[PDB]
Amino acid sequence: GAMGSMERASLIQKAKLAEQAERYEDMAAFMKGAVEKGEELSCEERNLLSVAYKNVVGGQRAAWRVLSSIEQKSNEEEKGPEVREYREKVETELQGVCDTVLGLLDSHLIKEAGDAESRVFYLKMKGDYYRYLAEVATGDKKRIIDSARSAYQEAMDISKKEMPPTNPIRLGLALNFSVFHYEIANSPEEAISLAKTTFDEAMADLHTLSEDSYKDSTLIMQLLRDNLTLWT
Amino acid sequence: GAMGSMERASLIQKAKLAEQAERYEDMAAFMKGAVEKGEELSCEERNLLSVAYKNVVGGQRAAWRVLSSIEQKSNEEEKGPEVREYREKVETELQGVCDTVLGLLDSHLIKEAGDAESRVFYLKMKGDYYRYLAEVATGDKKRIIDSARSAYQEAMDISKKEMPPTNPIRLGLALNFSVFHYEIANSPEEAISLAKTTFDEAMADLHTLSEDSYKDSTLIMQLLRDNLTLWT
Amino acid sequence: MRPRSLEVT
Amino acid sequence: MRPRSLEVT
Ligand SMILES: CC(=O)Nc1cccc(CN)c1
Ligand SMILES: CC(=O)Nc1cccc(CN)c1
Ligand SMILES: [Ca+2]
Ligand SMILES: [Ca+2]
Ligand SMILES: [Mg+2]
Ligand SMILES: [Mg+2]
Repeated sequence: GAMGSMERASLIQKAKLAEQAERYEDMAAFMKGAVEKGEELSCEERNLLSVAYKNVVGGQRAAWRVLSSIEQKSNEEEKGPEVREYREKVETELQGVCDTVLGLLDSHLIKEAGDAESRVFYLKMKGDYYRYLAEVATGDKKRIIDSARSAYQEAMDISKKEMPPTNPIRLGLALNFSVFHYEIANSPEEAISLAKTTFDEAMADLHTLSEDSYKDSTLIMQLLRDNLTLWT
Repeated sequence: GAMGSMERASLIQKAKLAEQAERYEDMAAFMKGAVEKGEELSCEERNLLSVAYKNVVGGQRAAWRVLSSIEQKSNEEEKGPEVREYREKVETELQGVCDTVLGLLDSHLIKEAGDAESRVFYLKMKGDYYRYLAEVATGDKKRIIDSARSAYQEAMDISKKEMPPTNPIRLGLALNFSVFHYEIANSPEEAISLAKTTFDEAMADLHTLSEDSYKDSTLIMQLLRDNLTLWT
Repeated sequence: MRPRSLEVT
Repeated sequence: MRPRSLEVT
């Protein structure tokens, strides 16, 4: 890696500067270099890793959807191979970013994560990046969907045993697993059931929270409510 | 070049798709490949070249300014070399994009531009990318500023001889030369005089325009007026 | 049209 | 604070 020669602490410092500068490709490269030092990540460092890669793949996914829409419209005047070629280029780069994140999780972030807050976060990330692979998959599509489901399910099982129903990681996991069920697995009723149960169990535990914890949990509950409004 | 094997028309098509997808680095690479085919660029192709590189350097300049602000604040608790290193990294990449655009103009877009509308557009671009070099220059700073001034001046001299005062290229040239004078050359009075004369001479020629030409010219005149409001 | 997934800050 | 240069579309 091009970051091998940089101190861990300097890569984390530069990841925070790259986030201020909205330089997300740089931020991801810094955080990849930090993970490759081989030490476990703190909570704040896990959040830097996730912000960096979510912003990089977010741009790729948005671009892929614009190009896939143009391609679908072309296939309903012949304009040649260029729309397909360029959608394929962006797709291959998106797949490559997803494979990079999956490879960091498999070598060796998940296996060295023993605390529920790290293990659930990494397994959610594994589900999310398989989900992004599944969004573009047409060929192993079933096995990619099962890989997303399996990671989300293991994260869910640990989260329900080890975390309160208001824990923001547990909430964001359930939110993203419900999107998986609705958009990827063609299970809208599973999506709606999981969002409603998650919202209701969280609402009944808000009384236990500080004002700051309450704000963190209710922000994510509002996303569950927004999806249930969209879906019902 | 990695675009050597792609047809000119396919590079232009993909530049337009990259613009729809907000993939500006790709759009710039496509348009660099198109310029390197060696044929002159049409009006619409010149606009694709300028949109692509303005968006790429625009992100770099915004990032550089955030990092330069943090660095200046650091130099007023010691946090090590990392802010300077990362500002230098972004600076070097910005300089590299500016050198790439300047190299396209010098090899061979300007010398093969004989029409006023192409020649003025390329010379304005030459001034703009020297201006972006001058924004980060501390070491040849004077020679970079003179290079920007010389390109803008030659574009101005051709524009005043060959184009009406409402021509959008002539207006945008004068707008950017006034920003050069205000922000780079420490000549705020030259900036204000050029913006006021440009605005007034354009206003007196609006009567000659179609509704669509009127809309194009007045949009740019509003930017001149916004700067004169800021400056006076 | 598309549902909201976790929005990361 | 910063002035407007040509905004490219
Ligand atoms: C940066 C980041 O990923 N934050 C975050 C916040 C709340 C929840 C989750 C996922 N359960 C993630
Ligand atoms: C894409 C682009 O550069 N457009 C544009 C429009 C109006 C004026 C100018 C420069 N005089 C440029
Ligand atoms: Ca070390
Ligand atoms: Ca050819
Ligand atoms: Mg039903
Ligand atoms: Mg005065």
